[PDB]
Amino acid sequence: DFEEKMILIRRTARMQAGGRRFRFGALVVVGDRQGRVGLGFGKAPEVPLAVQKAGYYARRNMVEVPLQNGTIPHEIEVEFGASKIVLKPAAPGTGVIAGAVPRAILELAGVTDILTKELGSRNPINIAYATMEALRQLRTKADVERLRKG
Amino acid sequence: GRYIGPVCRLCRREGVKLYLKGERCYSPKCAMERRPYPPGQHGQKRARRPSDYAVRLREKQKLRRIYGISERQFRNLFEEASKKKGVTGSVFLGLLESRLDNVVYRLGFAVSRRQARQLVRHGHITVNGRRVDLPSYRVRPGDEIAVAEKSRNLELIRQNLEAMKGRKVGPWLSLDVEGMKGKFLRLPDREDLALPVNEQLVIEFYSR
Amino acid sequence: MLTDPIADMLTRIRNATRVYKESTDVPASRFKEEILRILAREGFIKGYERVDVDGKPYLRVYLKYGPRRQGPDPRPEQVIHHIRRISKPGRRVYVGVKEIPRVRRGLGIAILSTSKGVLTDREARKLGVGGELICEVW
Amino acid sequence: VKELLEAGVHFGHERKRWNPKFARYIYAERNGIHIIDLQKTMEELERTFRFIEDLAMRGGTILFVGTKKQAQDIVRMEAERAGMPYVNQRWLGGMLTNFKTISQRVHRLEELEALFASPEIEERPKKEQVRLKHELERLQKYLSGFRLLKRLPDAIFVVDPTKEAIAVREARKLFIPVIALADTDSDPDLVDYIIPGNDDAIRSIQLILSRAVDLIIQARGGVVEPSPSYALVQ
RNA sequence: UAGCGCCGGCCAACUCCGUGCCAGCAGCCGCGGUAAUACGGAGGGCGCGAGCGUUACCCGGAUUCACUGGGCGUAAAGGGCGUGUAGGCGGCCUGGGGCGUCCCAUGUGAAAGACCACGGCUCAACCGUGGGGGAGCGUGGGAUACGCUCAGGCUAGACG
RNA sequence: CCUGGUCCACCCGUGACGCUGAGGCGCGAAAGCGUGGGGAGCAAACCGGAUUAGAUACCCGGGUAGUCCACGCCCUAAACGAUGCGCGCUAGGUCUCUGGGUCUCCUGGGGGCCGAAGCUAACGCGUUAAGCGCGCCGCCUGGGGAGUACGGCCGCAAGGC
Ligand SMILES: [Mg+2]
Ligand SMILES: [Mg+2]
Ligand SMILES: [Mg+2]
Ligand SMILES: [Mg+2]
Ligand SMILES: [Mg+2]
Ligand SMILES: [Mg+2]
Ligand SMILES: [Mg+2]
Ligand SMILES: [Mg+2]
Ligand SMILES: [Mg+2]
Ligand SMILES: [Mg+2]
Ligand SMILES: [Mg+2]
Ligand SMILES: [Mg+2]
Ligand SMILES: [Mg+2]
Ligand SMILES: [Mg+2]
Ligand SMILES: [Mg+2]
Ligand SMILES: [Mg+2]
Ligand SMILES: [Mg+2]
Ligand SMILES: [Mg+2]
Ligand SMILES: [Mg+2]
Ligand SMILES: [Mg+2]
Ligand SMILES: [Mg+2]
Ligand SMILES: [Mg+2]
Ligand SMILES: [Mg+2]
Ligand SMILES: [Mg+2]
Ligand SMILES: [Mg+2]
Ligand SMILES: [Mg+2]
Ligand SMILES: [Mg+2]
Ligand SMILES: [Mg+2]
Ligand SMILES: [Mg+2]
Ligand SMILES: [Mg+2]
Ligand SMILES: [Mg+2]
Ligand SMILES: [Mg+2]
Ligand SMILES: [Mg+2]
Ligand SMILES: [Mg+2]
Ligand SMILES: [Mg+2]
Ligand SMILES: [Mg+2]
Ligand SMILES: [Mg+2]
Ligand SMILES: [Mg+2]
Ligand SMILES: [Mg+2]
Ligand SMILES: [Mg+2]
Ligand SMILES: [Mg+2]
Ligand SMILES: [Mg+2]
Ligand SMILES: [Mg+2]
Ligand SMILES: [Mg+2]
Ligand SMILES: [Mg+2]
Ligand SMILES: [Mg+2]
Ligand SMILES: [Mg+2]
Ligand SMILES: [Mg+2]
Ligand SMILES: [Mg+2]
Ligand SMILES: [Mg+2]
Ligand SMILES: [Mg+2]
Ligand SMILES: [Mg+2]
Ligand SMILES: [Mg+2]
Ligand SMILES: [Mg+2]
Ligand SMILES: [Zn+2]
Repeated sequence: DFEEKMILIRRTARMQAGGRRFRFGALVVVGDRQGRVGLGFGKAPEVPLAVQKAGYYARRNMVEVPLQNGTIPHEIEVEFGASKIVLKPAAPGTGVIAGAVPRAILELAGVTDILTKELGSRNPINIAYATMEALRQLRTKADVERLRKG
Repeated sequence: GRYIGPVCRLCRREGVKLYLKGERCYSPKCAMERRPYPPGQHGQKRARRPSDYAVRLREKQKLRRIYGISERQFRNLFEEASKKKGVTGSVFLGLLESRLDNVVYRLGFAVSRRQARQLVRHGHITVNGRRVDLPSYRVRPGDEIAVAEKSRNLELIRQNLEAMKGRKVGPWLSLDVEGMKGKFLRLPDREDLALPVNEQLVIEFYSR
Repeated sequence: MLTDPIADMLTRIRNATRVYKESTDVPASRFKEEILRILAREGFIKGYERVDVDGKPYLRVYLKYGPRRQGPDPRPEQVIHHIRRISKPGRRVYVGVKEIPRVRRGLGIAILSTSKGVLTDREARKLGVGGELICEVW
Repeated sequence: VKELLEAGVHFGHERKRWNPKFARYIYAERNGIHIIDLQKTMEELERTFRFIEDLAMRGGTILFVGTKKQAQDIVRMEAERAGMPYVNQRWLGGMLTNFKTISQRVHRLEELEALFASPEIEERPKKEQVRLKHELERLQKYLSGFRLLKRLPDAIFVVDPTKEAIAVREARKLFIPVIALADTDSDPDLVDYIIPGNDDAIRSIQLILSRAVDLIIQARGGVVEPSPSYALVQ
C-alpha cells in the first residue's frame, strides 16, 4: 500500500452532437514516504473510476528518489517544455517549502525539507511531470563517483 | 490573550484530545470521547476534504491552542526560532515548552495550562528566589521553578502536588514535592514530547 | 571566429556527448588543454591527445558515458550532464574565495582559471585564490 | 564452422536505406550493398548466445517474433521445438504490455477448443457454428504460438527490428531483454542482444535461428537435428 | 471589558429565513430572473483578539524589465536589405609588464540599527557591553591563468 | 559592350588584416508625384448594359490617369523563409543546380523534401536549425486607444520615420 494523494481533479469535456461528454481526469501520486513516488494520471468517465485508474498507473510507474537525511542531494532546475521547476535542497528542519502540486510529490517521496519554486507555467499536470523528471534526474555522491571511478 | 473560555470545543474540531480542561479531560466526561465530531450545526456530517492550507492551519492550531498562545506571540516566537540556530521545529517546541506557565504545567503545580497561567499570573510561582508574574517568562536551562511562601500552603497547589506525588515529570525536568520546586534541566524535543503535532506542518505554515 | 574558443570547445563536448560520439576533435590551445586536463583529473573524460588534419593540431577527447540503462530510451546517462561557460566574453565574471560556488552541493565542479594556474573550485578554495570562473560542469 | 556458413548468403543487405547507428558493424559498400563485417558479427553472436544459454535453461522463455514473408514459416518451424512461444502471423498490438487482456483471447481459444470436441455441434445451431468458426480461425491464426507458456516472456527473438518497432518498444517498455537479428536497416540501441546480419535471405534467417535453437535444445538437454529449410528451397 | 472581520472558489469556516437581475455584494472570477452556502437577518462556524477590518502607498508574489532569471517562425517582438563610423567582441605558440582579475597584512568602512553571544528592567519590547562581518575605496607587497597592451612568430580565420 | 557578386582547384603570398554594428550613407517592388517623351494592349477613376430589393461591386462593353522611356523624388509592403548577421559542432537518405578529380564514386558551394538526437505550446524546424553555443545588433513587455494624436525630421504633395 501507498499513501495515494491526488493533486488536481479536472473534468474535461469533449463535444458530441447533443450534449458534451465529460471525462474526469485525475492525477494521483502514490508514495510510501520512503523514497518512492509514482505519478498516475487516469482519465475516466467516472470519478472513483478515475482515482482507481490513476492509482493503478501510479503504482505501475514508480521512481526511486535517492534521499539523504530526509532531503535532497543536489540543486536541480528541471523543465517540462514551458513548465520549469527548481528544487534547492534545504538544511534539515525547514519543511517542504513548495507549491501545492509538488508539495505532495515531495512529501510522498518522504523528503522533509526542500526549497522549490514552480517557475514558468504552473500547470499542475506539467509541474508534476517535471517533478517526476527531477526526482528521476536526482543523483547522489555515491552514484556519481561510481560513474567517475571507471 | 487566553482566547477565552470554551476549550473542549477545541478538544474537538481537531480530532485529538489535546487536554485543556485537565481532570475533566481525563475523567469520562470529556465531550471528546463522548462526541468526537467537531462543534457546529453541521459537525457530524461528511468531512469536507481538508485542503493543503487546511491541514497546515489545523495542525498549527493544534500546536497553538495546546499552549494557549496568542497568535502574534506565537509568530514572534517562531520568528525568533527561525533565527535561533538549531533544528527549527525541535527548537520551537522546546521554546514553547519553556514558557513559565507551560513549565509550571509540566511541573504539575496545576492540572491545566490555563490553571498554570493563573498560578504564574497571580504571583504564586517563583523562579530563582523571587516571584515572576509572567506566563511568557522563558526559563533558562538550569533554574529552579519553585512555589513561594504565600502559595506553599495553598489548597490548590497542595491538591495539585498531592496528585503529582509519584507522577512522572520529564527527563528534561526534575521535581521536588518536599520543597515544591523543580529544576528545568534542558530543553525538550519532539522525541521527548507527547505532542499530537507534526511540527513540520507548522514550519510549513509560515512560508506562506 | 570561435569568438569564445572555450565556449566552442565545451559545446563540442556537449554536442558530441548528446549524440554519444566516442571522441571529439576540438582545436588546440594551452588553455583548452589545461581545462581538459582538469576534466580528466576530475574524471569526466578519458583524456586527450594531439592529432592533426592538414596542419591543424587538435585535441581528441574521449568521452565517458555510463552503463546501458534499462527501460525505454536505453542510452547511458552522461557524466558531463550539464556544462556551461559562465564567464563568457560578453560578461566576464570573477569571484573570490568568499564567492566560490559549490556547484550543486559538490557533485559537479567549477573550472576556474586562477592566478595559480587553472583550478577546480576545490583547489581554488584550498589554495585561497579565486579567478575567472570559466565553466560549471555538473 | 560458424562463419564458414555465415559467409554463405547470410551477410550483405539493404542498399542506401540504412540506420546509421548500425555503422559499428557495417564493413563496406560494394554493388551498393552495405556488406557487414563477420568478425564482430560472430563475437556478437557469442554475446547473444551466452545470454541465451544462461536465460534459456534458467526457466526463461524466448518469444520468437517474425512477420515478413521471408521469415514466416522458418520461424514457425524452429520456434515450437523448445516450448518457446512465437508469432508467425501478424504480431498484434500489445501482446506483451496488454498480456493480461490477451490472456482472455487465449482462454477463448481454450474454451473454443472445448467447443471443437463438444456435443455443441448437434445443438448450438449452424449460424452460431459459422460465427464461432470464423472466431476460432481468426483467433487461432493471429494467436497460435502465443499460447504455450502462460506468463510474460524472459527474452524475445525479434527477426527484424524496424518491422518490429512495435515489438522492440514493447519489450524495452516491459524490461524484456530483446535479442534481434538486424541488417543495416535498424538501430542496436533498443536491442539488448544483436544478431547483426541479413534478414530476408531464407538461409540468413533459418541458419542463424537454427543454430540458436540448437543452443536452446542443448540448454534443455538431449539435442536432436534441427528443422529443415533445405527441403523445398530452390 | 470583548470585539471585529469572514464563511462560492482563491481562503479556514454552512444551514435556515427574507429578498427576487430588485435591494444590494465585489479584490478577480462572478452572485442576484422563486429552493441565493456569493445580497439583507438569525443560528452555527472560522480567523485574529484590545483589536479587527477598509483605504492609500511601497516591496514581494511579478521569472510581468528576467545580472542570478525571459524571449523574438506562427503568441508581443527581426530592423526591407547592404556598406560602414563610434562601439562591443577577438585564432595559436612565446616573453616582459601587472592595467582588469585574485590574494595577503593593514587604513577607513563613525555611532545607532542589522547579526551573534552574554547581561538589566517581574519577561518581552526596549536597553547596555563584547565580538564578528561590512560592500566599497586608498595604500604596500605578491600571484600571472584569463581579459589588456607593447614586442616576436605561426597559418586553421579573413583577403589576395 | 561595361561591371559587380560568387564558387571550385592549386596551397602560390599577406600574417588576425576578423565578426557584428547605434547614428550615417546607398539601394529599395508595386502604387504615387514632378518635367518632358511615348501611348498598342491592359486599365483605377468614370460612363453605360444587365445583375439585384438596393449595387457606388462581382460579369460585360467602353474609357482617362497610370502601366512604358529618361532624369529626379517618394521609401512604404504579407519588403515573408512572418526565422538579423557571422562562426563552430550535432545521424543520415533523396534528386537536384553548379565545381574539381589517375570519376559504378567523392569532395566543395547553392536550391528543397523525409527524418537521428535535441528543441518546441504544439504545428513543426530539423548540418540551409526554430538543436547546442558564443559574439554583436535591432526589437518585445496585455489588447484597444494607436502606428493615431502632439512635437521633431524628411517630402513637391500624398505621406513616411
Ligand atoms: Mg483510452
Ligand atoms: Mg523551456
Ligand atoms: Mg506565465
Ligand atoms: Mg496566470
Ligand atoms: Mg470554565
Ligand atoms: Mg519566507
Ligand atoms: Mg552573464
Ligand atoms: Mg474551505
Ligand atoms: Mg425592488
Ligand atoms: Mg459582505
Ligand atoms: Mg417565493
Ligand atoms: Mg431563498
Ligand atoms: Mg450571507
Ligand atoms: Mg508589483
Ligand atoms: Mg523583480
Ligand atoms: Mg540576463
Ligand atoms: Mg501574433
Ligand atoms: Mg507579430
Ligand atoms: Mg520585421
Ligand atoms: Mg519600420
Ligand atoms: Mg529580413
Ligand atoms: Mg559589415
Ligand atoms: Mg573596432
Ligand atoms: Mg591586474
Ligand atoms: Mg581592518
Ligand atoms: Mg558600526
Ligand atoms: Mg531578569
Ligand atoms: Mg539592549
Ligand atoms: Mg552593544
Ligand atoms: Mg570588488
Ligand atoms: Mg562576371
Ligand atoms: Mg601556405
Ligand atoms: Mg600580429
Ligand atoms: Mg511606379
Ligand atoms: Mg505632383
Ligand atoms: Mg509619373
Ligand atoms: Mg479595354
Ligand atoms: Mg455601372
Ligand atoms: Mg441599379
Ligand atoms: Mg472592364
Ligand atoms: Mg497627373
Ligand atoms: Mg519604392
Ligand atoms: Mg504606405
Ligand atoms: Mg517572400
Ligand atoms: Mg517578398
Ligand atoms: Mg540588424
Ligand atoms: Mg547541400
Ligand atoms: Mg515532445
Ligand atoms: Mg525539414
Ligand atoms: Mg554532418
Ligand atoms: Mg497598452
Ligand atoms: Mg505630425
Ligand atoms: Mg517643405
Ligand atoms: Mg526604415
Ligand atoms: Zn476535552
